Amino acid sequence: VTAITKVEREAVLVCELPSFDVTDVEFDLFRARESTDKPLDVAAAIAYRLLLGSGLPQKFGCSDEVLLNFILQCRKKYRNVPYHNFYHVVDVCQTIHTFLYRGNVYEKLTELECFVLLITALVHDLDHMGLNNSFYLKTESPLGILSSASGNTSVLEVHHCNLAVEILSDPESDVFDGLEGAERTLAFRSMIDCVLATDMAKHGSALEAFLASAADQSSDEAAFHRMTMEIILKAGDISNVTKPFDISRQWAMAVTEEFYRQGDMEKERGVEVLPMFDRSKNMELAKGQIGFIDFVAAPFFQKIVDACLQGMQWTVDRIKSNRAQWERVLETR
Ligand SMILES: COc1ccc(C2=NN(C3CCCCCC3)C(=O)[C@@H]3CC=CC[C@H]23)cc1OCCCCOc1ccc(-c2nnn[nH]2)cc1
Ligand SMILES: [Mg+2]
Ligand SMILES: [Zn+2]
Repeated sequence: VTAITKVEREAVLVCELPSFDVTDVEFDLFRARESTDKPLDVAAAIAYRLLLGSGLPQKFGCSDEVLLNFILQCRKKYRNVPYHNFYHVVDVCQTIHTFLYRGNVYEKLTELECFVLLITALVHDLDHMGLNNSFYLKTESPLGILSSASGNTSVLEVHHCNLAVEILSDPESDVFDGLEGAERTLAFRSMIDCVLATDMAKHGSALEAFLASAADQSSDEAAFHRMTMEIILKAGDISNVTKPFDISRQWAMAVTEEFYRQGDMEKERGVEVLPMFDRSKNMELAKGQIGFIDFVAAPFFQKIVDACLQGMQWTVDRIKSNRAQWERVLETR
């Protein structure tokens, strides 16, 4: 991979983010992106500020310049798609920062694990093309064939890990270059385990494992830590419904458009198009959000908060408030 330039770094470093608190649970990334005509630079500056503010990179021998180079190498591998773009991963990083520090989940993890989770957020969807794992398998695309042949159906998640490893193989963008031995190994393994756990086909089993470990006072400590990391990255990845309504709605619009684009390509290839991906089904945004709330997000957040993560109660409260607001949209239609 080609080295990040001085000029690229400077375009991020000029962004001052006046009037934003990147640590706040009501921080608004959409407003941040509308605040200037260089939203990719503002997004990178948000990630840079979150990581320096944690005080963690400093502790692990990662210089300011190596951090910024890493952020920019991640940025170059995100595509111009409606949802799974650079803004999604910065949002996940910011959201995880709030879970760790506003929700006090940092108390369950080492400082290194906190640092790994914040970094992992930025790599977890590298080179996403706006198509899900199912698309690659149904169309027998080359990447799908490779996944089936090699025995792992998490087509995208393995791909994301490959590209993360590539970025980290150059010292100038290796945020773990200050580590060695077991610490270095833990950093890479925990990052990869977390990325692999973001495949939604593994949602129920990842949640059940975490819950069983949290309930067991004799759970293996290293295993509990690892599952806690996995669960936090998953939480960030389905956190759009835990945000103030207008932010939540803007994420819902972006993800719907990305799904519809997949369905349009699936039609053209003559493969199965699920209702959720079909433009001509006209499905209402409100009903889709209520369904995602009721069947995925509300139970996930309630269960993890009740099991262990009491400081994250606000997520459950905001989901409830958003559900009531979508119900008002239906009531008044
Ligand atoms: C802003 O709103 C979203 C944000 C993210 C998503 C995602 N979605 N998903 C999948 C989508 C297909 C199967 C359902 C599981 C979630 C991803 O993999 C994406 C990649 C990784 C993390 C979550 C992302 C979806 C978002 O809205 C989707 C709204 C449409 C309705 O959704 C429902 C979802 C399940 C039910 C259901 N009923 N019974 N059991 N389950 C009913 C309705
Ligand atoms: Mg993903
Ligand atoms: Zn994601």
